[PDB]
This record gives sequence, C-alpha cells and structure tokens, in this order.
Amino acid sequence: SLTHRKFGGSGGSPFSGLSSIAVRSGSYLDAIIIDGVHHGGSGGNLSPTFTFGSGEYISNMTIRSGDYIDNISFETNMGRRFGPYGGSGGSANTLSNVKVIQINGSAGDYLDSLDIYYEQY
Amino acid sequence: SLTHRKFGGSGGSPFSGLSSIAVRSGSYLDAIIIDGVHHGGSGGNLSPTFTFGSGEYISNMTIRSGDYIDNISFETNMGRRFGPYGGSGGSANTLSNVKVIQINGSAGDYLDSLDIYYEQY
Repeated sequence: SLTHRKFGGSGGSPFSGLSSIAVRSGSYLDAIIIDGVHHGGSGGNLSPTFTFGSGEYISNMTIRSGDYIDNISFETNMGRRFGPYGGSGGSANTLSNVKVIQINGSAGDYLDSLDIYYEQY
Repeated sequence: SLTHRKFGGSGGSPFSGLSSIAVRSGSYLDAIIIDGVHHGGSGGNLSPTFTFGSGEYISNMTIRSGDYIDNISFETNMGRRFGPYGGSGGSANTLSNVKVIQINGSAGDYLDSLDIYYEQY
C-alpha cells in the first residue's frame, strides 16, 4: 500500500531525494543515471546532467516505450526541460500535472523499464 | 494523489533511485545526505555512508522527531542496520514491514523534517 508520512517540524527549505538525471541514449535508452548512479549499459552517448533546482520537480513527462525505454523527455514545474533523448520507436505515454517523487526501473545492457512514483494533481 | 506507473518491458534487474544515505548528527540531525547530496547544515558529526546493494531496501525505520529530526535508524530487508544516529529526545515513530521508496524533507542549518514515501506491507 503506497503511502507517505511526515516527521519533524516546520521550517527549512524543501528538498527532494531525486536531485539529478542524465541518460545514455542512441535510438533507445542504454542507461539512466540518477543522482550520478548508473543504471544500464555503456552504449549510446551520455547526455548532460539535469540538476533540479530547489523546489523543482518533474511535472510532465513523455516516455516512449515498447519492450524497452525508447525515449524520455520531461518538463519541471519551473518550465525547465530535459530531452527528448532516444529514438522514435515505442508507444508514447505521457504524465501531466504530476509531481514525480521517485524513478525506479529495471536495466541490463539497456534500460528495460521505468517505474515512476508520482503524485497526480 | 500518490501512485506509480510502469513503462517498458519485463527484462533487466531492478534498481532503485534511492541508493545511499548518510547523516550529520549530534543530539539531533544537522543534515541528511541522500545519494551523495547534502541536505542541511555543517554541524554535527558525519556518519558513514550506507550504500544499498542490489535487491536491498529499507524494511524498518525508526525516527525520533520533535521540532527537528532527532534520530534516524533503519534496517534493510537483508538485515543490515544503519544507526541509530542522533539524540534520545523527541517522540519515536517506527515504520515496520515496509519498502522505502523515497526520502524527501526540509532542511536549513538543521534537518527540520522528512517526508518518507513507502510501500506498507
């Protein structure tokens, strides 16, 4: 049962555990790199790193996928953008008016899947 | 509304975006370091970093908190323990039979709050 709980007091500046994203890509996603941690293979080309600003999160995302992840792009709540990186294959799936909380997935030599945890607004 | 969605196919090995945790602490927490990113101040002592292995996640966690986060301890599904680190005051709350997905929070010079996202089993 997916849930969340808050602990502590008021104050401070909000932060997220999801701080940066990069990918390796060609016609598909070879890897995703989350907070600098590599998930997938060594093929494709390494994208620049997107580092979230304070109070910044993914609010819209387009993922093209079939048996693998083919393309990723996203926009943040501050209008910053990442991608598209990857190819033109797969089915396009969009998340809109969300707040992405976490990106998990599965990978081998390529990025097989993503499991995106998010709040839908 | 908190949810998740999977994209892509069935291959590869699972990974998590949450890969390492350390804290800075004294009688309460100065900072939490998530995947190498420092959230909070420079006070206290720096704990060692706990890096999750393949297939490893936080299954039990005890947080002491009041106006601040006072103490963090956790156990993984593989029986590894982090902490306790911090002080002995505040109120204790425990998550048991969970899988922690993400740790967000708020911090200034100190660690004011955490928002923990998790599966409850």
